[PDB]
Amino acid sequence: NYNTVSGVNGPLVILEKVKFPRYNEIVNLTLPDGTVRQGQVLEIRGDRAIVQVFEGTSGIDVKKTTVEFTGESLRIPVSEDMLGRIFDGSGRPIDNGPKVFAEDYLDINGSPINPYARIYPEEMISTGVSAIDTMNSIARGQKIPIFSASGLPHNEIAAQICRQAGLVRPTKENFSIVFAAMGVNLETARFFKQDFEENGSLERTSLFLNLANDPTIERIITPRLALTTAEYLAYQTERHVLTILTDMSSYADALREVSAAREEVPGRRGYPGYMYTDLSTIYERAGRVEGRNGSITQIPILTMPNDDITHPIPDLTGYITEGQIFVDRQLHNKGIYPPINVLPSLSRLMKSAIGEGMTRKDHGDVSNQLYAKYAIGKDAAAMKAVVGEEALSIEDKLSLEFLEKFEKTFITQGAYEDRTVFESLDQAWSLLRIYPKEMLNRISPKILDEFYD
Amino acid sequence: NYNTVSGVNGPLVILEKVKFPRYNEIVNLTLPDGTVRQGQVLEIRGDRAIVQVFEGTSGIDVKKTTVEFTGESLRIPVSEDMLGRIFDGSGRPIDNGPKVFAEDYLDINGSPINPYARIYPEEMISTGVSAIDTMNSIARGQKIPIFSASGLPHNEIAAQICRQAGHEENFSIVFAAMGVNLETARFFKQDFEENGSLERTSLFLNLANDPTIERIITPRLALTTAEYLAYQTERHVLTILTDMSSYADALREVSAAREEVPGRRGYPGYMYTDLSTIYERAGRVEGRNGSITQIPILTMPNDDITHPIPDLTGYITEGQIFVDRQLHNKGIYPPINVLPSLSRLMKSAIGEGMTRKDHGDVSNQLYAKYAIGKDAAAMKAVVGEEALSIEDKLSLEFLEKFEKTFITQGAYEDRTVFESLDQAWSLLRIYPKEMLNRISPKILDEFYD
Amino acid sequence: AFIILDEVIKVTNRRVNAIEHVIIPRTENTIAYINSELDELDREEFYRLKKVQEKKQNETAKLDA
Amino acid sequence: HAESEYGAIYSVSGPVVIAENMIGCAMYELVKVGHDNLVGEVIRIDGDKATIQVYEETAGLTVGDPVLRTGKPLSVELGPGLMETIYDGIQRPLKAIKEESQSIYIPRGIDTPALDRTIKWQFTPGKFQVGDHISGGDIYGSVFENSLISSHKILLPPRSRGTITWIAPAGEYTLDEKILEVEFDGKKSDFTLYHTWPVRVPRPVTEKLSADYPLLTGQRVLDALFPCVQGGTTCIPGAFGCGKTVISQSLSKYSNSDAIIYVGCGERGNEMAEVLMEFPELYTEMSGTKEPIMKRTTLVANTSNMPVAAREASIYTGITLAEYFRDQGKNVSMIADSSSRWAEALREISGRLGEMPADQGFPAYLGAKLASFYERAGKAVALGSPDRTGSVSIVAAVSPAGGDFSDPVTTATLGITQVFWGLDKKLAQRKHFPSINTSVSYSKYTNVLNKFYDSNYPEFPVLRDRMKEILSNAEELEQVVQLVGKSALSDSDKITLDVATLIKEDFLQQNGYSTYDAFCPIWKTFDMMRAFISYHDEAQKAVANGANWSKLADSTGDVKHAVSSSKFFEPSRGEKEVHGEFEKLLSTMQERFA
Repeated sequence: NYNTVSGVNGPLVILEKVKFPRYNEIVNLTLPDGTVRQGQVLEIRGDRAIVQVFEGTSGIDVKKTTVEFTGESLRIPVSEDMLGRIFDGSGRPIDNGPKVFAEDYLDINGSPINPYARIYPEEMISTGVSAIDTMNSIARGQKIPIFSASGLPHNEIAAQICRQAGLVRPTKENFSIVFAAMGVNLETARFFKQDFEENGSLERTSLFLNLANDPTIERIITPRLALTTAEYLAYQTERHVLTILTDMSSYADALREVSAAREEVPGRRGYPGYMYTDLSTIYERAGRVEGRNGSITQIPILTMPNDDITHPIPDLTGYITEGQIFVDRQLHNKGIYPPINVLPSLSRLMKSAIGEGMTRKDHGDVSNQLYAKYAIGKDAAAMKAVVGEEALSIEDKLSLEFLEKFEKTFITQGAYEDRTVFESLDQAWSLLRIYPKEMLNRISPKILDEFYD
Repeated sequence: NYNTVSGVNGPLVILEKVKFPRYNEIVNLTLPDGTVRQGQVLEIRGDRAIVQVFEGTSGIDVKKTTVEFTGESLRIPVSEDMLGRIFDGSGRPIDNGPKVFAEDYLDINGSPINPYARIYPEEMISTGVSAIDTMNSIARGQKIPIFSASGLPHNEIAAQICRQAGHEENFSIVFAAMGVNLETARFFKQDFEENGSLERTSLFLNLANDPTIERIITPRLALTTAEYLAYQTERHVLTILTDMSSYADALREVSAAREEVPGRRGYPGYMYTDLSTIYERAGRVEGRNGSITQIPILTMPNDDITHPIPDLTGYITEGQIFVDRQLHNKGIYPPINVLPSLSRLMKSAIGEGMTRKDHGDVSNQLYAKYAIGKDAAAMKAVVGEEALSIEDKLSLEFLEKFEKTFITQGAYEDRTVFESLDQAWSLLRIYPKEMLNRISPKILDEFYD
Repeated sequence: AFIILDEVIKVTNRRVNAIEHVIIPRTENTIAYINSELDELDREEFYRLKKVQEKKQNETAKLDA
Repeated sequence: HAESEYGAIYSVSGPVVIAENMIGCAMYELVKVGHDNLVGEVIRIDGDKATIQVYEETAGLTVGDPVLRTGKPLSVELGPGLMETIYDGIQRPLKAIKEESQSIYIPRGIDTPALDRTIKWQFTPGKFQVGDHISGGDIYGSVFENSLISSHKILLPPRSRGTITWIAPAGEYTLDEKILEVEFDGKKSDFTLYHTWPVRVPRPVTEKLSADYPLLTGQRVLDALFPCVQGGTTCIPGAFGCGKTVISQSLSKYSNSDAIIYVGCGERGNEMAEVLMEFPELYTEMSGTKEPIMKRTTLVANTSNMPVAAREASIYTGITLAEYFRDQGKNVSMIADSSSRWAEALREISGRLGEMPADQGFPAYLGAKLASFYERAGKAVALGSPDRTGSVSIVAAVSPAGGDFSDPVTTATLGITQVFWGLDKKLAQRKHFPSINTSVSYSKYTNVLNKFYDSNYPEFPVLRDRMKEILSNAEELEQVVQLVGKSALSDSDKITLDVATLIKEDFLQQNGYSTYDAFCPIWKTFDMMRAFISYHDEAQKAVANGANWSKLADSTGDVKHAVSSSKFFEPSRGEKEVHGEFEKLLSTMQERFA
């Protein structure tokens, strides 16, 4: 324990008379007021060391402060008792329970899956949503994000997804998920809490809650703890691990804040240059392990700033994660059920859960045909809104009515309403019947004769 | 010589406890692998010195390397036996020939021409292209910049221009490659071989596989070659710098390594004097029958002429040759945009006694017709397909006609000034005689044929 | 003349429709993207200048000792 | 080897580690730092303290950790055994590392050999006689690794020339066993089947040669619009998740080249996992019976969760491997996934180094490295008595921000590229087939590609220029239709629009999941384009006869449906049945005459 400190500038700390410091090492900071704040080591040069304070450097004496260095790297108290119990962003229990007994102490940074040991996404799952089935399939163990906008029903959609996940999946051992929030709103926290309570999955799931009132360091460290927890659940516990993370934008802005506070060289849009790799850290952690049962399925949730799909956040998210589910504000003001844009939203591998032997061979072709009819309907909608209603051909109006029906019926179901995959395929088969016989060029003759009543 | 160094930052090397250092001097260094390289001292401070490596500082041990300084600046061995031969970026022959006998040895930086000893060339050199010799007059002794885009065949246009260039005395061509691609060098070699003027030409080849930091000296070497050709051999010389954007990027890299104050696009602050030094390789002298004219070529970043490189190149040199990507995407021959393109030497090179008295008038009329056609095109885009009544219709028709005929003369075709004048006279027959306000009474009565 | 006036009115309505969701949206989007690019470039230049000033300040602070 | 040249760890920040008390270490030289003996490359030097860049994870390291300099630069092993092997950033086998560590995760400070020293192969002295004078690049023997690619060349080590002294008899041996001994002015030196070559310096060749040999793309748009020959540089810029990895995998699939080099950089692990899983499932149907795509390709893995420098290291290693494959006298290709990740890695490298950034946070040396990597590949005769003509193609995927070409990566790539293939998110979002802008993507090698396509006496240039002109006219017609309307155009314009839709749906659009449209043969695409041009010329001739466009399109439904049915077709046998359909168009014209 070193009581020696030299300088203080902004939200950081620098100490001397120390040696052999470890990168991102756990360090206990005892202030003059008796306040104990946890911190991590930043860099070490010669006999001098520099670290960043999580709780802030506000109200701390230079010569009256003591510091204890563990020397070990970042360590989290992972266990099998975390299920059903809620934890905060700092690791402390938010459930007001007693001391949690750690089964194992492991680095929250997480270990990248070896390429040869990495197994490809397989099987399938039922999300209860038609768009999460027909338009864009969701594999079990794969990783896909969700792009929403501020003011939109992102929390409601996430709640519906989390509630209908394990419910619909059984129609394909219950599915276990993990809830994680970093620097989010108290209202959204209450909504998410009521959502997890209503879903009743809170007993079989774990929760990491980092309030916006709390520091940025804790919020950024919450994702690491959740990653280590999900990893321990998908490896040591050998169970199916679903990853639900929210408010990534706050963590991003906080990351940019930390990058700017250290006067580091910023990347695009004032963000960090390592931001891509920083996101890719927890992005590439998802996948399947050969020889090991269970898998970690990443279902992140982010909000594009000012409803801009061209924002660096969404760009880097797509550059990190493979595939995403976009939520447009255009259909959010329509009053219809949750606004998923079929065009922008896509899955990395939709061909893995398709074909015969899994569900049906009529899935993929119908998806391509429906996407084609929808896109053609959109272009025809633009043309109709441009020139006029009498300036458009028959196929234009047909695809327009087909897309409108697809939005009003197929796209609009409900939050508490979980549509079965069979119901989705049936509704899609009924949706294709609205279009003409020569309308869909992406469909085969056999499937066309089979689906048409 | 010094075997002791202080520290090394990137390509830049810095030594301590050095005596009798020479700023901007040639230095020969022997590395641990037995490899020898050349370098130039950037700066000297106190007992310490800072030098830069042209071939790169990679793969060198500080302990086993020895830096031998001549104590004098860079001196190139200019000779008249370099005709028809070729050299690398370090000066070594790439033609697989032996070492030529040097006639003289002087600085590659060249020497500044006196203000009162300068001469303003009235010389008229036929370009051979209908869109060249007419629009922007090619004059020996002047400086016309060339700006291109990515994936643009500017090398083909430059080669076709060099082939249609070469009144009893021919014009010598000197080329300087800075970070040039292998395919570019191969195509240039193929064109030069197809022309047959390779025997009367010479160049220093610095490829992309070769160091680009040593290519900056290559251009200076070629400049000194042109200066030695003009001030001694007394002959017409034409200098051309390929991929000058790579040279600017290299200079920006050297400036960035020096941790100095960066300018626009990371360019150096003294680059204004540097770029000028690249544009100072042209001009003739009083009493000299020979004429040296530099015709550098660079690629504008992101197809933007608003970039610092193109802006400085355009502001320094007189006139610039711009290449539109759309007209190049049309499939027609070379895509020169007459709007951005201009020539300041087209004044004294026009009129009777040089080409024709109908030259300047038809040029201004061509520019006016092109501009009117452009505005009529924008109007045709904004308004209907009726081509905006009468005037704009004839303007657009004449614009498209001049684009499909006058703009594209073909790469393998060399046309005279009279042929271009007659073709323009036939192309101006579509428009009324009173429709041209840029043509005077004599010019309107010039060709009624 | 009334029929021709009807056709001309149709052309005018078409031009108005083309000046509504077409030209206006394109110009607005282009202006937005250009503004973003210019602001980002200015931010990068200002960042480089701040880094230069920080470098000079660091050098001066190093020489002061 | 008990030389004990050692510096001490001084300053450590992120991936960057500055080590002092070492004057012996050179720049860009391999050195083992830390207590785990992790590999690293020294970048800069200040006084007695040199700044070193670590290519691995610096987590866990502490001050006082020794750093041993090897004294030599970055190098990789060249020879047999590299085929069908997945190597990490350290060029160590991934399967062997996972088996040794007994964990699905990635450890730190592990040391393993590139190839397998316990691996045996049957090597035979390739046409070389004892006593004959040999030099660097000459083949000292041949060994068959697989049933398809046979006689993997053992090349004479660099900087070696002289006469063959003691060459042991042919037979079964390993890569670590010397198969020959040559006497020279450098006295005695042992030569083996495996020769180590520096990754910093590409494998040298004899002389640069003009490439008249076009490389088969397998894709219609790739063969037509922007061509790529053997040794040519074709850029593959695309947005995030735009199908860049899919297009890369397809390119590594349908390639007509000999070998394939696919190096993932900062990409998803699921991509490499799916690639490794679908590798064995795919087998060649050509010569060399019983052979998969895994044995005919090599995979380098740099994970997104892995180090930043690991991507650039794997890129350079893949470049050296492709250079070694090109030195083997065979046409190969290098597949780079998300080179922009390596660019950003260099950005963080120079950024942490304290150097001033230029564009997009990247350094000013980015363009030099890009141009060097572009000029590195090509078609040239390799070293050795054999005098074979080798070829190396460069394929690099770029992931610009927001799909903007204004990004430094796109510009620097397009600058040194003689060919560029753009990826659009417009047709990718509609679940349409492969998306490329016909008004943007272009190739400078298209001329020589047409001259090469003239070998079969097909017309590439005429059909391509006609289709491109019709495409541009269709674009202008689209702008005009969007301006005024579809009733304000003429019969020729409407026919051009119909031909545009037909060329878009029945040609440009091909299902990759299909058992037919997934791969289009040269003769198939040529016949399709020929029938399209014939139908277009016939329609134009019929329109000039005074016939309406609607009436002409009324009886042309059969020929239209027949033209749209040319996507399925069949195998190599029965191709004539397609050609005959052209006649069915001609007769149809007569049917339009009556």
